[PDB]
Amino acid sequence: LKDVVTREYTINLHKRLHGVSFKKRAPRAVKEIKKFAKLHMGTDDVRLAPELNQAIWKRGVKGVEYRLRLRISRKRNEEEDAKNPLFSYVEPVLVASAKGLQTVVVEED
Amino acid sequence: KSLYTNTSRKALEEVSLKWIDTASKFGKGRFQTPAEKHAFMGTLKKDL
RNA sequence: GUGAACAGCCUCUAGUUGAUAGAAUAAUGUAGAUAAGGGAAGUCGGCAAAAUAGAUCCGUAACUUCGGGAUAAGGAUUGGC
RNA sequence: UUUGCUCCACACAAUAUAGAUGGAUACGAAUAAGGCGUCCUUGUGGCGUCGCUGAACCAUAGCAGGCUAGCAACGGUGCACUUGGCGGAAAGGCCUUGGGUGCUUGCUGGCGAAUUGCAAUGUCAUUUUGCGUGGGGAUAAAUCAUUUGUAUACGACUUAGAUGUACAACGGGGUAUUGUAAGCAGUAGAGUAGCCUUGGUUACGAUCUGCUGAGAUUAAGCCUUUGUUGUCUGAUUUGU
Ligand SMILES: [Mg+2]
Ligand SMILES: [Mg+2]
Ligand SMILES: [Mg+2]
Ligand SMILES: [Mg+2]
Ligand SMILES: [Mg+2]
Ligand SMILES: [Mg+2]
Ligand SMILES: [Mg+2]
Ligand SMILES: [Mg+2]
Ligand SMILES: [Mg+2]
Ligand SMILES: [Mg+2]
Ligand SMILES: [Mg+2]
Ligand SMILES: [Mg+2]
Repeated sequence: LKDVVTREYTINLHKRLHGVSFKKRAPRAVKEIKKFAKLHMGTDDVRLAPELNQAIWKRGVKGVEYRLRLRISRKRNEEEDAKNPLFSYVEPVLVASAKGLQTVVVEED
Repeated sequence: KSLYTNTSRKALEEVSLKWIDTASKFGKGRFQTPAEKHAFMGTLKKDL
């Protein structure tokens, strides 16, 4: 619960972005991925890799992929103030297709 | 139950159903049963 | 680049990414659209909107100051290889 | 719950009073008719009686009602108990049983009262609440936050959530939409350009054909789930 752990998930950005304004789809995808990481790792401090932001914006503001495969690593941080000592870091996995993949524990990184 | 005794020949009619639609309401449902769907469509690539 | 084109649309060099934001997606709006069948019955009034539209070929009336009217009207064709 | 809550009794405090100062004392119906009593032959009966207002009835004497002694009679009345019943229109009252106890002014005595100074409401009722002393009893919820979308401008509404026929994210299946994916192959292809063992071969070629009703998408307010992974005690407030 309050430990370090890395898991790989698939997020259904299609259903999360259904009906969203085109100029807001990619920013909405960023916020939905933050909500996803907060739901699965319980951290308010979610940090998105710039490579993940590139993957989100890869096809413009409206062309967000239907499914994104993310590696979410809940890691502990210790800094100026406590402020949610656990934070989650989200990176892309860079698989060929983000289809037919279940949540797995990484166990190595 | 009704609050009065309706006798209007629209009540008092004995209805016998001849058929009940069970095609999908999630679209323009074409088949009543998966068996009828398989019989119409023949063998598909996934199975059937 | 397309194209007749300094049109529209996309791109290079250069420049900017500046307009208070976040969350929802009721009514009524502003702006943009669609609509069965009918087709101006609406309305002071076809207002608004729709329809037409480029190019090539054919065809083109009354009237006329003989210069026009005229893209009259009305049709056909258009991609790729 | 920094010893909370509630019920009974008691004391002490406040708090006021739409206004106690003997008793709201129960048929129903009619009124050109009735009530009561009585009788029989039980009726729309006979007889008697009454009203002419409650000006009644009951209660009512005692230091705001003290302390005592008797007589008479087994009555009245307060009280706490106790027996059984009836009453739902708002019953929360009505009746009833037995014993105990107090008083009795039904009658006859004994003692007390004063000086509140010639009157001054001259304080006697009931309404809530609080606190303390004992005794009995009980041992939750709601809201925020998260979540749902049968809801929705915001509030509000409807849902779910402490270890499960739980919930969620994925994945699987069903359903549905479109219309046959990429890739590879072809003695398909209008033809065109080369080569020579001149019937083939190489190159270009919209397109066609096969794998392929394939591929893609499918809840975001679709249905379903023996799979995978995870989550499940944060905040505020509420007492008769
Ligand atoms: Mg929409
Ligand atoms: Mg339907
Ligand atoms: Mg040109
Ligand atoms: Mg129409
Ligand atoms: Mg029409
Ligand atoms: Mg017409
Ligand atoms: Mg008219
Ligand atoms: Mg008119
Ligand atoms: Mg007119
Ligand atoms: Mg106009
Ligand atoms: Mg013309
Ligand atoms: Mg003319």
